[PDB]
Amino acid sequence: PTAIEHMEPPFWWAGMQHKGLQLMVHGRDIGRMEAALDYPGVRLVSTTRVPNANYLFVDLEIGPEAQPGSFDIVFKGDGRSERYRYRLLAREQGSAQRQGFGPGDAIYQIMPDRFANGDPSNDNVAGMREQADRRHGGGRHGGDIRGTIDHLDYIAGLGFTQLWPTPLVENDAAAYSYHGYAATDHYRIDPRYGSNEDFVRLSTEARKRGMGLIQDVVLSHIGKHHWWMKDLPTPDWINYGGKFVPTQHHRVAVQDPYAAQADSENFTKGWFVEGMPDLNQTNPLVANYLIQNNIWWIEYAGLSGLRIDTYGYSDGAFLTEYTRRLMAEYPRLNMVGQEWSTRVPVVARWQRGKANFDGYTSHLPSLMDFPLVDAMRNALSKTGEENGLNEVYETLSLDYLYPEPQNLVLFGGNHDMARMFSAAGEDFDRWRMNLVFLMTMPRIPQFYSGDEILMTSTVKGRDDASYRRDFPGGWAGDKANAFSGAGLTSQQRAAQDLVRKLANWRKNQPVIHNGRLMHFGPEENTWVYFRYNKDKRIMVAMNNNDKPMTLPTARFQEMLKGAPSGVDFLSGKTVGLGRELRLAPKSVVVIELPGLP
Amino acid sequence: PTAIEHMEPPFWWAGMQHKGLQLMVHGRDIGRMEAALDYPGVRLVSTTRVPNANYLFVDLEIGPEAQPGSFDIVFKGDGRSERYRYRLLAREQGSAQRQGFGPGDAIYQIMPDRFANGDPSNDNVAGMREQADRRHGGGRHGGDIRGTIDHLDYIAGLGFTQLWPTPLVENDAAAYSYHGYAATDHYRIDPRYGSNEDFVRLSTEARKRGMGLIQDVVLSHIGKHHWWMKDLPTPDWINYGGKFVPTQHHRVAVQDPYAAQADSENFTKGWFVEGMPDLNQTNPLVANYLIQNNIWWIEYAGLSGLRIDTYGYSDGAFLTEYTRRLMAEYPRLNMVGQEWSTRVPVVARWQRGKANFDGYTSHLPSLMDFPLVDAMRNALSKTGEENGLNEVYETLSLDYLYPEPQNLVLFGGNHDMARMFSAAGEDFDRWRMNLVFLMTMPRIPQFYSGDEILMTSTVKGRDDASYRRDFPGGWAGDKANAFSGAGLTSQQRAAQDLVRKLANWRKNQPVIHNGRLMHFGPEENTWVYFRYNKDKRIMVAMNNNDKPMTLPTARFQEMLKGAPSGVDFLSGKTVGLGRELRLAPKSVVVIELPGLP
Ligand SMILES: [Ca+2]
Ligand SMILES: [Ca+2]
Ligand SMILES: [Ca+2]
Ligand SMILES: [Ca+2]
Repeated sequence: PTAIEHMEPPFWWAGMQHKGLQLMVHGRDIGRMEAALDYPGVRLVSTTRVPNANYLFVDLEIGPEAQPGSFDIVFKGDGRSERYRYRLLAREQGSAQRQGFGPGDAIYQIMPDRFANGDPSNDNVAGMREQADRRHGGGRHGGDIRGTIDHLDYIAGLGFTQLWPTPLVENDAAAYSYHGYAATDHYRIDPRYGSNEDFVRLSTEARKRGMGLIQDVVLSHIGKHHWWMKDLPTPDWINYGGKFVPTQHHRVAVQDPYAAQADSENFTKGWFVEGMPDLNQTNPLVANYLIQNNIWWIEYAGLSGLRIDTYGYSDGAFLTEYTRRLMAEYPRLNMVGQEWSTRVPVVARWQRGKANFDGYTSHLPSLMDFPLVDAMRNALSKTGEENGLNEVYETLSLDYLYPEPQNLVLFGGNHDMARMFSAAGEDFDRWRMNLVFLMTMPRIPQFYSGDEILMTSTVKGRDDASYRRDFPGGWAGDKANAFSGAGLTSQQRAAQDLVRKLANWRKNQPVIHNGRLMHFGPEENTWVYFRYNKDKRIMVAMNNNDKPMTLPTARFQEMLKGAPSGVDFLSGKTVGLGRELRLAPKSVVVIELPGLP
Repeated sequence: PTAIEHMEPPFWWAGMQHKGLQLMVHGRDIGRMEAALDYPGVRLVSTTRVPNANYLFVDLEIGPEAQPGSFDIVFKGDGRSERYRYRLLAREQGSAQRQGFGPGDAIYQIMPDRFANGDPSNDNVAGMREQADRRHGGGRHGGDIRGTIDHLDYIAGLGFTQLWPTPLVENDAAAYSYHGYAATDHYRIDPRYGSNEDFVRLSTEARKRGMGLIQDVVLSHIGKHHWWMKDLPTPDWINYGGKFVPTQHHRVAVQDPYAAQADSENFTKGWFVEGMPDLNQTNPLVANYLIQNNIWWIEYAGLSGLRIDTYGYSDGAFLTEYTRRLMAEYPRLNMVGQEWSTRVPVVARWQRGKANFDGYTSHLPSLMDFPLVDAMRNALSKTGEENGLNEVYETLSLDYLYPEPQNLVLFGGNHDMARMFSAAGEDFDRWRMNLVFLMTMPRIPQFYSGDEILMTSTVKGRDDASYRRDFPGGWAGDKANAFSGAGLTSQQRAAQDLVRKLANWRKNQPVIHNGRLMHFGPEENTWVYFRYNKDKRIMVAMNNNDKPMTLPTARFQEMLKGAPSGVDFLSGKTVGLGRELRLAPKSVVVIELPGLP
């Protein structure tokens, strides 16, 4: 390592909400040196050095009077002298008040590596450990930022207003580096995807197309080949030193009156696998670093928000301060925490403004609605079940447990679970119900790339590789091409047509975004619900039986209010609502009606 | 009908908390008459008459100065005169402050008709519609109060301190009258069971044995052959006049932000079946009647509490006032509402002191813990599941949702679900885990009669008849006799021995009653939890695998705190707790340890 190998964060901005900034400087005996600076607006508060001489922490106070510009930080000591030019940048017009992703938005999820290979010459990069292999389910397939940029029109054309790629941060692992969740450098886009400047261009080109960028961020852990592991800043930088202490995933322990400390500590401090070292956020140096890094990425790349991986696995108090600091900087931003639980109360604990039994406060605006996805997936897979949708209905009834239930992210699927189409039992009619549900519910809708052309996977066992297959048309010489429509089967085309039809339609429905919901108890696996304000009503009625069903419309008259008939958006045909509602086998109708008197 | 066919309630008491009393008088043109009385302490507030001339409602105010004694109520009008002697009774010493059933208690549930036939001569009673048939699963088998009294020693000897029989109120139906849930006379014990005086004697003889009496009460509905149905007091006395409007059981509609009025009304006003007319508690006359009737039974029979059938199906506001009035009269009483939901939030809504989103208040101290029973039953039935107990653990973690979670009633089973032993897959070792769980959890334990000798039933479909088979030894000439132990198989005896061993032991464990609980996340379908105060610790460890398991005791050291070994209460053998815990295949240990420093 040189005298300054790492300066983190590499640059900052003038006029941030939180005036403070702790620089993590890394370099040969840099911690044996005094620091000084001469710049108007900036004051050097203090320096903190640790037993490891190769690190120095420098505390700056950047006042409101401080102007955009650069200055040298001079390090004296050890009979040596060092200069480092530190840059304070000017913020973009309306940076702090930026519009986060909301109920109006629709999210398209991609795995950058598995989406599109716009540049084959960055499939392998000299120095990087893992060699690219498209034939291996866990290998690097070659997808990159160039590829994603090339087809932003496909995404915007589908009707989506947000792009959430899985992490693009450097994952210099020997094995399974494609997934992005084992960071080895927090401030560098993996060169296999492109440069840092390429990531900014992704955000700006998407912005032109009328799309925001949502970064997948990991706070809880890193990769075993992170440059920290060969030169640990502090002995307590990662949890459980050198001996492998795996977590046993007891998530309720942080919100359980009967919880043992052993379970609680095991959950927040335990490693996922031997290759993912768990960060210690109770160390204030680690906490500050993570907060600053994520803010850095938002400001630098013009992100509309974040998805926070493995949310609850980070220190609860850290998460409190983390979500506070980030929402202090961007008060209208949105961040969606991944809390993998099909239980509503377990998820609800983490949302902004939730009154908890233990007095836990949070500023996390959004969470992944795993309960509602799981209930609907169960309802469609369960053949013999007489009234499977009851599970969806009852789960929705629990929304009072969330402080903001209509701000949660609902999804057709993701990279971590069975393909949407396969989860429906490879049934187009059921898949349609799932799609309509997703697009009409009082939630932020998220869609996984490939589900629009009915991609398949295994439904049981662990087979993460099968959920993450290459997007047809992403690679040069692809048989099937989902971008142009070449090589697709009639069913795949119709599925793509429908996703496009429905999502673009959803963009022009403020009644789906901000309006109210009235649902009815499912009866004989049939379900009827309404989106409504004074401007519009949307009746969604679905029949989850392979026999035709007729529902008396007298039951729904507090919503119908005399309306004689309504035009289905899907089929186009007018459906009779006067006396009885005739529903076709395994069918769904989206009926639009005038505003309620 | 005579000039006064019914005077309800038939008598009252001096010195009640609520001073008011509305008499429902029934008789030939009784409603065409003025009422008057001359008694010191009692004032006639007003009379209310309805379009049906055969009924009069008389409002009395019984002041604190009023003495025990009788007086004539004189009815003038129609050119007629009538006398009725009304009795005000003296209350028992400490009647209002009576001790309800609590965590210390243990409940034995019987179906009076299916328990013991102490008197064959009341199997049929002249006048009553349904003839007794012991051979028919839905027939009257002949069980009675005499039979229950005869074997109160068996029940107290088992270790139980409470007796909850299903309703004994007159059910004069043509079909399925044995179950008791279709009342035809609210103020009369069904003559097939005995007289009203016989029911009091049941309570007093049990009290001598150190047992309380818990009455199963139905508030929501009656039987189609209730004497009301042939002479309805008001047109709105029952819901939905003459046309059959069945309920579709959408219980969440009374606690759902997205609920339609149609679902909410359907739940509270819909009939169960064509033969069970739904009472309208929004009629103040019905509300008053039900409240007074249940209070009457408590005071009259010296009940330690109630189990409220089909709880949520009654009007929410009525239930508020109902639970208020009853708890005003008996502040230390306990009442356990049946809210059939495996979901914690749905059940929790009804408990006393629960802060609800809609501002719903309740005074119901207890509810049936269907979530925790269902989670544990799932955990034992699920063979292939790697870690099935996780469901029990996670459900327990949700107790913060209840205002008083440790006051809920947990049960091995009941008359409405598959036999406890059959639910365990006819596995004695699993049944044992279920039993220990029931007896050691921070709950009020309830046990279903027959489960102590491993009675069997079908596990799927509807077969209520199979859950309610005759108790062996209850009838003269029974092959098997569970009271004396004659004809029982080795397994049945050992099961009975264990229930007796454990329940009597539970009586002397205040640490199980009032103490704290610390559980640990189940790992590989093994589970470890602790009951603890400063006096005692109870380690319960169970292994739900047919292979032996070893658990490092270092994990549980915040509870163990150095303890080198402990004596299992079940086997008697000392189990090593120093380094590792050796658990036998499908085994459970109950280890008692000194108080925590
Ligand atoms: Ca590439
Ligand atoms: Ca962690
Ligand atoms: Ca009898
Ligand atoms: Ca009712």
